[PDB]
Amino acid sequence: DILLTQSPAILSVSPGERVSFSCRASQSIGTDIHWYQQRTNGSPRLLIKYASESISGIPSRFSGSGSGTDFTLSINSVESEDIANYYCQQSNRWPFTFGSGTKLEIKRADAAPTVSIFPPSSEQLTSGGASVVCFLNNFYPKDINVKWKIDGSERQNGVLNSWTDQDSKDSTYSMSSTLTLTKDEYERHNSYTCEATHKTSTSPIVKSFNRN
Amino acid sequence: SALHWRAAGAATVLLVIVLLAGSYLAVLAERGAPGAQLITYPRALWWSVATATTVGYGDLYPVTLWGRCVAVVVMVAGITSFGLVTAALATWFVGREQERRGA
Amino acid sequence: QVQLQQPGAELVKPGASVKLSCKASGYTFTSDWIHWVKQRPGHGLEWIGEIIPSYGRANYNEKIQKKATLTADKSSSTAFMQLSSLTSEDSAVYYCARERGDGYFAVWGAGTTVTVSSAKTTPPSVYPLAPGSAAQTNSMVTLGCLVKGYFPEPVTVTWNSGSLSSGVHTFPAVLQSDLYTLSSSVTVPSSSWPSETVTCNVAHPASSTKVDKKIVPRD
Ligand SMILES: CCCCCCCCCO
Ligand SMILES: [K+]
Ligand SMILES: [K+]
Ligand SMILES: [K+]
Ligand SMILES: [K+]
Ligand SMILES: [K+]
Ligand SMILES: [K+]
Ligand SMILES: [K+]
Repeated sequence: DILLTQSPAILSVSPGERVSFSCRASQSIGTDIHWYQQRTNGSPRLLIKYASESISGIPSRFSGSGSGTDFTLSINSVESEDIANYYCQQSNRWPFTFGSGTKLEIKRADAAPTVSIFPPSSEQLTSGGASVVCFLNNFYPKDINVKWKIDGSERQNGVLNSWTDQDSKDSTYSMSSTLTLTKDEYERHNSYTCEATHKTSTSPIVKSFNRN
Repeated sequence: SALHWRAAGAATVLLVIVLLAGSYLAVLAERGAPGAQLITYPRALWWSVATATTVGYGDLYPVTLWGRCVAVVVMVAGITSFGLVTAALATWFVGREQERRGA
Repeated sequence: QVQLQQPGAELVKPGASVKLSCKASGYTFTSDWIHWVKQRPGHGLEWIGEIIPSYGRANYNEKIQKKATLTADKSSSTAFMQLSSLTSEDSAVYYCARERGDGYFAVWGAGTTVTVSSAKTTPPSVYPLAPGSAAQTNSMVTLGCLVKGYFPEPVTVTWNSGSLSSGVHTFPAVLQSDLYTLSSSVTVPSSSWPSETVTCNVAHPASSTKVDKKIVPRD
């Protein structure tokens, strides 16, 4: 079966720049290669067919080239919406085959996170639960830590985090820290804080709230 | 409208139907066979025309048994139709040469 | 219009079997092949097999352990993939695409998330998330809603039934003791709230339960 090698697996480029993805076939396949785009949680989308033929509805930014065993999918002037995973697929010999994929990544200017803390809702409390949510949004680079301090004393139990892949609206990242305590455990404590240490500020960005 | 010109005609149309059903049946028969290349209609059709005229470039060919059967039928329809035309041309030339002789 | 329609999700216990569907609409031909691609979380795409509706023949990717079985239904314009005797390995998003005999997939279905566990279905719980009094706001205000205690994935979270897109962030779920949990975030101008409504729509296909939840200021 034909094998399409897509390397590098990840590509890091600065805005407006030109970028090129490679696809290599085990053997000559003519121009029977096709490119697909797949953003976070989306389905694949045809970008280029037969290596160079353009598809309608696709920005004139995308263009492909190659023939034989080496194919390239270029983007003239990268941009946030272009952040995703790209795959190549061949129609030369049965069965059709897919590439391992390549993730595009943009490198923008540093951005400090926008912290936000939220007190558990009454609908949840009414059910023996209390989740204090904290959002660290639109930052860059993606490296960042979140410290939870209850009544001045740091906390580590019940804290579940979640990070988002680079956003396709502005090329940044976002995280979500959630501390899940019971109504009780929640009842016997006053202030909950959420500290965020990020490359843009030596001093940790904090946000708190008192149960009263 | 003489027979020989009707058969030729009837043979050209029939050839076109075989070419088409050929491209179709070819893909249907070839998909599923690893390494097979006769697997998309557009080229399967070019494959047909090349086989019917018997030019056979070899850039495309069936590798499965059914594909090959479809191949044999396409070849034959092609040879028979093209031979039916040259036959119509000989009936024309022969009958007209009679005229130029009086008979 | 959406040419291929697939069921948001399906739950299955080990050893069991499910039958997925893909109803097509638009310009149908006889040359049309419907394909099935499998995508495990984080990994890439993987061709499973193909079927030609008009003739009814199907081919499968022989490189992998054969679990699928394809069939079609002319009249209704629906293709079916019968996956049987599954394991944890068989759970992922399964797409179907339409190929017009020319090699490339011009259109894809939204895909169907398939989970293989014993844990039973559990509709989600949407809890509001409005700031706290001391929270001094500025030009922009951030609101959000917590969806937890659900199973299995996925869940689709919208803001104002789609009219609100710019500013949304929906964090990936976290699995803790057979129950996923996630939070979505919206950011509109401070002024616009709460003068204007801001509701979080939360659809959860595995339990057929789409629910709304307005986000208003606290007591
Ligand atoms: C004349 C040859 C029969 C038509 C091709 C049938 C292919 C069936 C698939 O295996
Ligand atoms: K010849
Ligand atoms: K020849
Ligand atoms: K030849
Ligand atoms: K030759
Ligand atoms: K040759
Ligand atoms: K050769
Ligand atoms: K001859």
